[PDB]
Amino acid sequence: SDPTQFEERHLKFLQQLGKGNFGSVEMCRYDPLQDNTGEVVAVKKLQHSTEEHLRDFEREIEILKSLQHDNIVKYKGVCYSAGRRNLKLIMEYLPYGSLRDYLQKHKERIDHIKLLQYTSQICKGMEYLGTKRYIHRDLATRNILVENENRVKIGDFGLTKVLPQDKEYYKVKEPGESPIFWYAPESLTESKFSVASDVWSFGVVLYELFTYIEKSKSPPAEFMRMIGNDKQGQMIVFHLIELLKNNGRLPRPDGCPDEIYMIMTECWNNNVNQRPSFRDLALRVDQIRDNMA
Ligand SMILES: Fc1cc(-c2cccc3ncc(-c4cnn(C5CCNCC5)c4)nc23)cc(F)c1CN1CCOCC1
Repeated sequence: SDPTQFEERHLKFLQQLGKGNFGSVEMCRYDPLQDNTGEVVAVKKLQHSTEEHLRDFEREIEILKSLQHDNIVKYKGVCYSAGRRNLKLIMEYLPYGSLRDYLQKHKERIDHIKLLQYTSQICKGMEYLGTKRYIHRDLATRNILVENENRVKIGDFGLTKVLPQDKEYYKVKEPGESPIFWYAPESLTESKFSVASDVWSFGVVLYELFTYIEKSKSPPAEFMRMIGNDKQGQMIVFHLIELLKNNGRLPRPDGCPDEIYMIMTECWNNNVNQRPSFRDLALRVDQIRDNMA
């Protein structure tokens, strides 16, 4: 009767899709007729469903349910367990998988024009997210999905935070998961996240795309090279902070057009106020696409 309420006993496990950030995503068929004709869906669940994790996950579900945009993965519904009230998030299944894996596999057939189409789409998803005063915090190609050859979507919201009514940043007091090699300097030093730190991370995504996910050129590999591979644990963060303060940055990807490299470097401004807006990034990227087309 209500198609957003899924009964977990009808979800048949097909394959695991990924594991991380204290969660897992599976491919399942929702098959109440038990004849293998039901709809294939993506299901996100918790590995460790403590009360603290369940509270955070229900906010994540509300965030995703509130978003309706061509470049954001579609919410379909939820599962509730009897008693302890474990939760599963049901989403559309996007069959080409993560943009990270897709580009790693098809780098030979994906030209700059196509990379800029994806870039534009990522910018548009993020601009829309910003209109709801949500801060993604975890923008990376591993969290972006490919629906088909012409459309990508932002595909996970596990670190996403809602800005306070009175402030333009959110401070995380006791972080767990921290993708530090995608983090703005002020996020490393003060745990402060904003639309502007999302723009910094978007610059790292653009780097990822134009390196075609070459492992030796990944942001972790390059930053560890620049600070020294001898640095370990909390010393990595200390030295990364000092590097960024001195305008140490990821290099230009081999063969990257100047106009795109310039955008990357503008996103990586130490001065938070000088970073471009997602509205202006989408305009600029679409102008470049037009110039190339
Ligand atoms: F960020 C993610 C998002 C998803 C995800 C979210 C929502 C819908 C999805 N639809 C399809 C696929 C997907 C992924 N790979 N494939 C391939 C399967 C074999 N055929 C080729 C395509 C399909 N992944 C989907 C899965 C993940 F895993 C991560 C990454 N993290 C996982 C842990 O939680 C945090 C995010």
